[PDB]
Amino acid sequence: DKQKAINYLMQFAHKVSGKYRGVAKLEGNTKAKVLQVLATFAYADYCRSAATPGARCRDCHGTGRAVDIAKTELWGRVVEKECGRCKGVGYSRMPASAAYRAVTMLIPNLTQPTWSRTVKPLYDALVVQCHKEESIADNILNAVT
Ligand SMILES: [Br-]
Ligand SMILES: [Cl-]
Ligand SMILES: [Zn+2]
Repeated sequence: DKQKAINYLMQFAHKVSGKYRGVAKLEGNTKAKVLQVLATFAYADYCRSAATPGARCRDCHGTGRAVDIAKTELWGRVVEKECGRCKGVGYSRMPASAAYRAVTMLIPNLTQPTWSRTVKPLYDALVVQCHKEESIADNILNAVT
């Protein structure tokens, strides 16, 4: 069930919600609903971009990152750098306005520039979180062992 995936993304949203002031201070019920909406639109945004030619950078597949070979070897652990191809952008940011409208149903006083600064970053963190997940699983499935 994809609800399981959206809910898992929602659990993550709740964990990092403290970093975003637009959500960190909401009443419990409202916060839960807002995170549910962000998780639901972010996931749909991820899915669409992955199945749509050109919607994701073809080098990083949405993460906007690449492995720094030298540093990974130096530090004995995976060290990442920006993906040059998309300059770290990874996916289109246009789908976010639909999510903004949905969130305004819950926080009616929220303006777009305020959402942009205090809530949207959480939305984007959830979208890239999905790309990163896919990438890690990819690395795992195709590891020359
Ligand atoms: Br998920
Ligand atoms: Cl937006
Ligand atoms: Zn890229």
